[PDB]
Amino acid sequence: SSNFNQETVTDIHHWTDTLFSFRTTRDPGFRFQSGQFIMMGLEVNGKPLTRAYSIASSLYEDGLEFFSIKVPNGPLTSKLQHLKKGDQIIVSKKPVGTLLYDNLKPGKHLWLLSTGTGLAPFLSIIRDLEVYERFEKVILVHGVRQVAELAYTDFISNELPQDEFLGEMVKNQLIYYPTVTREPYKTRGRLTDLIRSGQLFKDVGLPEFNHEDDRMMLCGSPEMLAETKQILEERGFTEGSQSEPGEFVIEKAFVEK
Ligand SMILES: Cc1cc2nc3c(=O)[nH]c(=O)nc-3n(C[C@H](O)[C@H](O)[C@H](O)COP(=O)(O)OP(=O)(O)OC[C@H]3O[C@@H](n4cnc5c(N)ncnc54)[C@H](O)[C@@H]3O)c2cc1C
Ligand SMILES: NC(=O)c1ccc[n+]([C@@H]2O[C@H](COP(=O)([O-])OP(=O)(O)OC[C@H]3O[C@@H](n4cnc5c(N)ncnc54)[C@H](OP(=O)(O)O)[C@@H]3O)[C@@H](O)[C@H]2O)c1
Repeated sequence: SSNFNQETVTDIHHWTDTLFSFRTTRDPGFRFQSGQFIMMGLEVNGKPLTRAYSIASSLYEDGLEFFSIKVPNGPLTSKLQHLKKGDQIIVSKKPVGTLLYDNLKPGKHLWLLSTGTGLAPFLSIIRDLEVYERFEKVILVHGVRQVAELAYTDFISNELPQDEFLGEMVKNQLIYYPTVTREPYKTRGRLTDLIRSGQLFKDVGLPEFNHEDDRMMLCGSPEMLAETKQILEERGFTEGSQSEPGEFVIEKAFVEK
């Protein structure tokens, strides 16, 4: 109103029939921290129709980016799927979220554990110089059902290591670990199963989580997150907050409404 900026769509790409990304302009007033979410959506019948969305773009990029589900009868995404370049969206002005470095004690390895659209905030974090200064390795796990749901997989593997500003840090420090559950692919499984078997650690070449070295951000389905939270706490890791830095922090990629 006043609670929103209007932005224009500058590009759009559909990954699958349930996943798409788009880029927009960015109001010069807008600021956020990598990992945060805002309310995004459309003016519908002169009223805002908005939903929580992670900001997928890099923190000082002159533009915004969203990585979105398409839910066929979802009030927002049943509309938002039909976006075209030039269309208007609205974006709220007060970012929030728990996916923040300072909610974590200092460490050596940051594991970004995601399913589905829960990759979104991590697309911002892995484009933040700050993360590479704070952590010697950043391990991005992205778990999906189908190989075509590995949104950004060519960008992450092939383009991002060539970035002028981030490329050498990414070549040296980012370990990208896509995994698929329901189609043939070189890496298969749920990240829960891959942690319990030890397979994750063997494949990325790092030791099993330890209290001194390893920190985690989790973003994905409620079920993944409840199960992975139990895994980490059984291993002695504690949830961080702003008042008390811990070893992991959690954000839902969506809620079952
Ligand atoms: C902190 C937070 C951040 C979020 N960030 C994102 C984001 O970056 N991208 C995004 O696409 N959504 C994200 N969501 C989900 C988003 O808020 C909306 O639910 C989504 O835009 C769909 O809106 P809708 O009105 O079409 O359907 P809704 O009525 O909101 O959702 C209906 C149902 O669709 C399913 N659902 C909704 N969102 C998702 C999803 N992302 N993945 C899988 N299933 C889903 C659930 O079954 C849900 O009950 C986030 C939610 C939270 C709480
Ligand atoms: N938390 C929930 O309530 C939840 C969870 C998943 C799906 N869904 C339903 O399915 C739709 C799509 O969900 P989605 O975007 O999460 O996509 P999805 O394609 O259902 O799942 C994404 C990836 O997460 C894995 N996964 C599922 N449960 C997990 C767990 N407990 N721990 C670790 N990984 C797990 C999946 O493995 P598998 O192939 O083995 O399932 C898959 O590889 C939702 O909109 C909703 O209707 C709900």
